[PDB]
Amino acid sequence: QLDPITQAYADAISSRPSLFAFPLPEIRDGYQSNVSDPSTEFTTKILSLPVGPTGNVTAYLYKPVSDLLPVIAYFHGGGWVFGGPKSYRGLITNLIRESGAAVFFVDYTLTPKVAYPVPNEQCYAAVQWLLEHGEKLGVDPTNMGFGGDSAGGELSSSVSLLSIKRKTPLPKFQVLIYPATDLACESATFKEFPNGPGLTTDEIRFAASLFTPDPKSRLEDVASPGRASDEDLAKFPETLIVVAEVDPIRQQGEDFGRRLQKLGVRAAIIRVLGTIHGFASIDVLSEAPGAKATIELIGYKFKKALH
Amino acid sequence: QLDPITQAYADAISSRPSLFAFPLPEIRDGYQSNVSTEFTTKILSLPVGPTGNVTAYLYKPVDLLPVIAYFHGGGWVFGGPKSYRGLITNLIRESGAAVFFVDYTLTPKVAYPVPNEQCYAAVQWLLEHGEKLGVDPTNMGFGGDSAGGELSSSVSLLSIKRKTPLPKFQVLIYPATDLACESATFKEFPNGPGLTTDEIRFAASLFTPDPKSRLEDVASPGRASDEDLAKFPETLIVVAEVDPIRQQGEDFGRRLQKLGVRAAIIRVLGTIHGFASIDVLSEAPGAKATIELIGYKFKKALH
Repeated sequence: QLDPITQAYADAISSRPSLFAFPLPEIRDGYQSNVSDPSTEFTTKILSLPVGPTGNVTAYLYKPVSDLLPVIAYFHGGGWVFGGPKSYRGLITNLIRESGAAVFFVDYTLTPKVAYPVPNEQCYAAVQWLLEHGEKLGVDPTNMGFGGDSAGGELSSSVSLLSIKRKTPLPKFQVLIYPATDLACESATFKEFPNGPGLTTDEIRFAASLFTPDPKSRLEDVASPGRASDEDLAKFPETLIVVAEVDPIRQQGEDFGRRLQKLGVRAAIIRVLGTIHGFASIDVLSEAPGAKATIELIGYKFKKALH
Repeated sequence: QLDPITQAYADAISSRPSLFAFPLPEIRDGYQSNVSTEFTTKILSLPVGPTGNVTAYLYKPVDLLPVIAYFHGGGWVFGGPKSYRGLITNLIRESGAAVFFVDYTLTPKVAYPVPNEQCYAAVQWLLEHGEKLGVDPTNMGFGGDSAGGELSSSVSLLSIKRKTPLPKFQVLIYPATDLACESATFKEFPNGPGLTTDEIRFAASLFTPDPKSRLEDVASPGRASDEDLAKFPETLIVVAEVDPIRQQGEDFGRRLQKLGVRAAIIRVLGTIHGFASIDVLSEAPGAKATIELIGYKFKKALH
């Protein structure tokens, strides 16, 4: 059922207590290994953007070393509670290495210091900012990708939906990695994998309660882009969806994808067998065969779609 | 459930009669239409195998090239360099490797185990003579789709039984791994577009008329021993979702993982059997993405 590398990880993390319980650590971001090895190199610009509902969004612009670079706007996962530039260093260096693109990593504010729709709007505003200021930073905003995993997938598709509603430019290409696309309903696989390793169904309900304390929010399309209208969804950018087989959240990605296919959006949907939620960002899992191959595909696919 | 491009193709050939019926055409290979410049072509007559001859095509793209031994599909009844021109062009472009395309004899002109042994002997020849052809036999991949997947894993299994060099990397695309048993997806997609259970039975009766032949591990490497399978080279298995034989490639993958060989298994949703070589389908998003992945994975694995 699970590949060795993945099964070994799943064992050492039943040892673990749910990190998603009260109280929450003041620190929500950190290096997984601090290996501390490269050998893909990129420059970093730290950005304080005077935008978004809180007045400020922190972003990191990463550019690979050596006319305007393509740029991937990346929205990280971690249940809206955790994650950031440090814990996502592996995935970002992977994307950069394989895609040759710049990465615009939005370090949005974490729950519960804010709640829906503030992180969504922060992400959306960062992207607007990027559209306007990107060229003078050496990236080409007319050549943009969207990428996000889990919560970041929700944010990715949310930002896409908000762009459609506001008639601001969409990205050329979007990748959703086991996205949360419907916070309102429990799909078939919530049942199928109540504890099924790597992501518990109680860790899901909990993050939803911090992100969307008003359950009525979850029915809104900006919150749950899976519940968007046919008419809006039909305008989504070409989208690649990648899901883990053993994942409470698997059905959302697949449903969302089928929905796009039905509406005539170019949408590729790929399920990776023998792997668990988090395979794209957790360092250990990312070296398993299926994970490693699809991480490469994601990066390669940005490279081809973004020019 | 199927993406628009795939569904449109399915509607189109919904009327068209199955090729897997008598009379079989005299000509079993042909261009999907219509007529390289990205690679050279060398036709090889190999004085090997049970028939005395195995035809192979060495394709080289623009020090020693890596080389992919490719075993084409077509239910053992059809196929060759012409019908597979698209996939091969893709593989060469995406991978940067030479492709060593084994044009094994089709059925029922021959039958099991002759194609298997032809493919096996072709690889032994390549191992000996590759460097002289400008490729590196120590930097070798296997790929095959469907029947070609059966053939690929069969050559892998024979290499293990006979102690001859395995490849660095292997790609099986909706492979046939178990000719003896009917899987869950046989029932789930008995008629489902792209490949029917009727067609599977047809090809099986020509390739392996004796049911007992289907139980041999060389015919069905999915039934090999745990001891042998555990020595398989790192494998990537890609399957289509709506396909009677989907179940075979996944079961084979799980067994590889269970036995500790590096095995990646990927299911592509909304697409059918044949998406990797059928020119129309190749442009659908899922299909396009996985053909690229396959070519890319050969690039990464072969140096």
